[PDB]
Amino acid sequence: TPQNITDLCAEYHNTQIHTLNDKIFSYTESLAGKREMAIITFKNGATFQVEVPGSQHIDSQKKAIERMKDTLRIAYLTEAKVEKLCVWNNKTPHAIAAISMAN
Amino acid sequence: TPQNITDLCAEYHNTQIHTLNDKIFSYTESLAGKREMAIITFKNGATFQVEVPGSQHIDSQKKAIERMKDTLRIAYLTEAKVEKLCVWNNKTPHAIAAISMAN
Amino acid sequence: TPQNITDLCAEYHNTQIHTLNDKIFSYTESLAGKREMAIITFKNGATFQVEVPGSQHIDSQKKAIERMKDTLRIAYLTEAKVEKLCVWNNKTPHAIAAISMAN
Amino acid sequence: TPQNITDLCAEYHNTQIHTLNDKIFSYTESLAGKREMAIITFKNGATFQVEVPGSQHIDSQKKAIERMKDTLRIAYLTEAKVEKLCVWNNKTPHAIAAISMAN
Amino acid sequence: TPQNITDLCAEYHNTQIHTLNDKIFSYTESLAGKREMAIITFKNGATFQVEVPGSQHIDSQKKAIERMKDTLRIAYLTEAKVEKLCVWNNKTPHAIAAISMAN
Ligand SMILES: O=[N+]([O-])c1cccc(O[C@H]2O[C@H](CO)[C@H](O)[C@H](O)[C@H]2O)c1
Ligand SMILES: O=[N+]([O-])c1cccc(O[C@H]2O[C@H](CO)[C@H](O)[C@H](O)[C@H]2O)c1
Ligand SMILES: O=[N+]([O-])c1cccc(O[C@H]2O[C@H](CO)[C@H](O)[C@H](O)[C@H]2O)c1
Ligand SMILES: O=[N+]([O-])c1cccc(O[C@H]2O[C@H](CO)[C@H](O)[C@H](O)[C@H]2O)c1
Ligand SMILES: O=[N+]([O-])c1cccc(O[C@H]2O[C@H](CO)[C@H](O)[C@H](O)[C@H]2O)c1
Repeated sequence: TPQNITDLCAEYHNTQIHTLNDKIFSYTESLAGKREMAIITFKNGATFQVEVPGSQHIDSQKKAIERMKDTLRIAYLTEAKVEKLCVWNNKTPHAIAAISMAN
Repeated sequence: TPQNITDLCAEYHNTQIHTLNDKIFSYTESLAGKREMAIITFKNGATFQVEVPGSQHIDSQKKAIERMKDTLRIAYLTEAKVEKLCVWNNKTPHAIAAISMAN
Repeated sequence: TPQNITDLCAEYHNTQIHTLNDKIFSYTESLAGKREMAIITFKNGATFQVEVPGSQHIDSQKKAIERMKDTLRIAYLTEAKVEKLCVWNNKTPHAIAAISMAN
Repeated sequence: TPQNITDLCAEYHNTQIHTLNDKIFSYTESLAGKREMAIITFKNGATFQVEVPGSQHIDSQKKAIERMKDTLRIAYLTEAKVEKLCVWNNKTPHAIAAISMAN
Repeated sequence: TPQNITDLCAEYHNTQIHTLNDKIFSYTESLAGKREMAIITFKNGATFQVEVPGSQHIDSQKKAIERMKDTLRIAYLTEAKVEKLCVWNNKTPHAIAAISMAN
């Protein structure tokens, strides 16, 4: 069992860590058909999404997806600092796998 | 996969972006039958709605619809400035498809 | 589609708007069997309830009932000003159908 | 239908109102098997629980129990003043049936 | 029925109370498959996790597992002081069984 985001990220193919250590610059969410997703960006231009739930996701993940979005929304609204993000490299924008926050 | 609300909005017919850059002025929610919805207005400005889950909606959208109303509620409470709204303009008041927030 | 709580309220029988323009004075919720409800009051003594889900309700109203209780709790805890309440006046306390909040 | 926690509490057997008029001193939560409950205490030493969801709860009560825990947690965090608690006295600690917050 | 986290913890094998009396230093959440979990740290380097729901858990725990993660997130954001953590000490990182907050 990983003890941190970096180690966890490393257990998957085409994932990479992005160290941001900054609050989220912008938060966007959509209910539009086939575009029920969330996108976040940081003042430096970095952009990430929380993918539309799909077949690429297993059942156990669906609830975690909803949670990530609750997390991103609140982190944004509170300006919580985002330390790191684990993301899949094979999606544009890069899809969020995990997030770490620290003061 | 779009990287911002504008591009996302451009992916649908009958849509448009409303640039607000202002916090929500009022929030109204109804549990009344066939009128389960949320309605927001902007100071001296427009009124927007999150449509009642109708036949027009695909199953994937339901949760996103619930999420959008929660988002509108908290942005209102917290007085978070809304950047832009992507709405369907073949509906009245215009119906919210997506929302971006940035300071 | 109604653009405000007043117009929405008038779309049903046995309803009426109560203008409060004030914060919720007290918030009460119960988990007791057959009394899973919330009751709020205002400084002026006005008392309102969020009815226990029942046969008078249609399925699409179930989630809305839960959302309204979430709304009242946070509104209460943040002392959000409640503008108006559309209620059904054929129940005691008057049963909330909708709520509007404005600064 | 009752109009306050006191009247609501009286509709059931083995219950009693505790008048606290104080913020919560401690909040405890457990995910341990057969002990998925929550415990709160007030500076005067009073201790109350939200029972593990069980056979003694009708279905309609299930969501309400979860709601009650959310309430206590946010009430704790906001130092919200708890006016009264309606509890079942045939349990130790006494089990929360309802809660009223004011002043 | 236990009246505090310590007595509760003592009801199980392989558990222990960690007394922190401190805010959570970092919060990490993952939606990655088979790694849908949360991990927190304290400035003293202490690491804990909320386990991925697994075979070791009974159904009654799934709900408490989600709420626990909800709890860890709001506490971190509010910088609320965590009093104690009841954990199973036969896992690395130590798995959270319960949490208490006071002061
Ligand atoms: O979202 N889509 O994929 C999609 C595809 C095709 C049409 C379409 O518009 C229709 O449905 C939306 C909600 O989806 C709104 O209610 C519109 O006002 C309605 O006319 C939407
Ligand atoms: O919401 N509707 O579509 C609708 C249609 C017809 C009647 C109606 O009122 C009835 O149900 C509501 C709860 O819905 C309240 O319990 C009222 O006190 C009850 O009289 C509501
Ligand atoms: O809620 N009710 O409708 C209801 C009806 C009859 C008895 C009753 O009490 C029983 O169940 C509650 C939870 O409901 C607590 O566990 C009590 O300690 C137990 O005695 C509750
Ligand atoms: O919670 N219980 O009732 C219970 C009963 C018996 C054993 C037990 O511990 C086992 O499961 C938990 C999750 O429950 C943790 O994963 C422990 O590390 C694992 O060994 C837990
Ligand atoms: O999460 N996993 O356990 C897991 C296992 C194997 C592949 C895998 O990646 C695939 O699915 C994820 C969503 O999970 C993303 O959509 C990736 O971009 C896609 O390639 C993910």
